Amino acid sequence: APVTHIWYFKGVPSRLGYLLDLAPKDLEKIIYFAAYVITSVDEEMRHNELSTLEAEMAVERKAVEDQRDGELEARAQKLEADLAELEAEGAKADARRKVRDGGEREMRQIRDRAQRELDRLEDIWSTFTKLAPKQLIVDENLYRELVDRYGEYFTGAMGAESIQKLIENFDIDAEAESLRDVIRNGKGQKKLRAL
Amino acid sequence: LYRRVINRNNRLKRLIDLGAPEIIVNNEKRMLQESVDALFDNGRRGRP
Amino acid sequence: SRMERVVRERMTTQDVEAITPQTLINIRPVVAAIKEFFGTSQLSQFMDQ
Amino acid sequence: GSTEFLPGSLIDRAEFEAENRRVVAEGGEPAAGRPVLMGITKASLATDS
Amino acid sequence: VDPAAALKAELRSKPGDWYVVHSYAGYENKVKANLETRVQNLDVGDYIFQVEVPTEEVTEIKNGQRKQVNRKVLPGYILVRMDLTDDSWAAVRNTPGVTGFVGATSRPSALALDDVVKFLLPRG
DNA sequence: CGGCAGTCGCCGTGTACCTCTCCATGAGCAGCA
DNA sequence: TGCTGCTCATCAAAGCTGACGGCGACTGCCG
RNA sequence: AAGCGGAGAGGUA
Repeated sequence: APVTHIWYFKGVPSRLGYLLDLAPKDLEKIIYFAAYVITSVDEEMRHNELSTLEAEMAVERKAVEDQRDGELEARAQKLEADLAELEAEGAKADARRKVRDGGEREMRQIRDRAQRELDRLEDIWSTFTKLAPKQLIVDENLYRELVDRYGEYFTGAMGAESIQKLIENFDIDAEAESLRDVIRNGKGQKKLRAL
Repeated sequence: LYRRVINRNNRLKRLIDLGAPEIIVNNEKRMLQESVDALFDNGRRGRP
Repeated sequence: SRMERVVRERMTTQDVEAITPQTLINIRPVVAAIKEFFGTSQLSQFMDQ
Repeated sequence: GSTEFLPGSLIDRAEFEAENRRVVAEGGEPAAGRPVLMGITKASLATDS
Repeated sequence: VDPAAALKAELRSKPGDWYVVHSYAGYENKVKANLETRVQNLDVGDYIFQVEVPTEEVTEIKNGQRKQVNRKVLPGYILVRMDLTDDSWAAVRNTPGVTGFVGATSRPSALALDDVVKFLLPRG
């Protein structure tokens, strides 16, 4: 398996960071298998697929609401079960009215998973619409969701095998011209860092 | 320091020829990377 | 103190009614410490004669 | 300007004048430079070998 | 009926998830025995259910003679079916021989059922 | 956004010569008696 | 069935605490 | 025709 030379990674400054424009902490995470990194993403297939994917996500959220309404009606019946002897019988009101707070927790329960799935789908779609090369994705769950739903349209890995791809897919001329442009007409810490 | 590298490499190859799951194999690759980094410059990061 | 960890971790691995003090005491760390101090140290020095 | 030098660096004055005299031919854009005072530990590690 | 499918079903019946633990070479058997003893002594059997070390009988060649020697499938790795609780974590971690739990990033991960199956059928 | 001051890590710290000591272990696994 | 010769492995970690100046990345942090 | 590497301590100008 490919490895990296220690001299060009743990140096001051980190001469491998200046080349890929990454912070040394990110290199420390990626190289020793503690974070994922995407290397390339083709934008055309993503571009002409937005409508279908968002429609499918809307269908998935409708699937959530399908369970939502039934859960709401079941909760209503469960609360009516306790309400059957609430203000009409001789049962002490303490527990028979704290079951109302229990039912507040119950009605929040279904909306909990509902909002969980809503947020899940929203963040997945937003991340898939924001992906750019050299972005770190910790917490595998997100990466699994991305590689299952949007399995194509991007590539990402972990370790020195991905650093190799990042170095290979680097255009010296374009970066050099951009940096020279910045140092030519620029002001602030940007000029110092580009120099 | 050569011996540890050439032992860890052989263990990684044997474990990678058995169709082992991803987690174990990447843990082994991390250990190999640490071994090589300790060969070239010992104590630069972590514990010597 | 280094023998204490061994004696404390040896009692949770075997069967009771067979444990004896002659079975939980390992002498080697103490003699190793003594031999490492009296020789090969910075304050036990070769005499001037 | 058109002197292929990197601003903010230190170059020997002989090469500086040679480069300027070469660039003032077939065109012209002299570079701008200022004298610098350097220690004996920085000038020792900035040699040409 | 495929034996692997039956084993997969019987494992799906068992509670908990499977996890991997890194240990030292030449310690697997003693680590297993000590793990079982510490589990039975601490009454943590409600968390730790099984401890197993896959092994295969490989034909070792001694001077041209083939003899079946048991060699571990995963050198220094053991598998335990359990639930991730703090007490169980501490109990399994502080056992003599255990160095740590192999897993992605920081939180240990659970093996898929197929991977566990592929390392349990009688093959040696 | 825009600076910013304290912090944390790494670099260096005289030359030549003489004499003496010490340098891994613990468990495991055969091989006998 | 128990002394004793032959063999092998680097993942260890509870201990450590009396240097001091120069220089730069940087990083959380405040405005 | 056949070897000689590390660590620690004390001294001399």
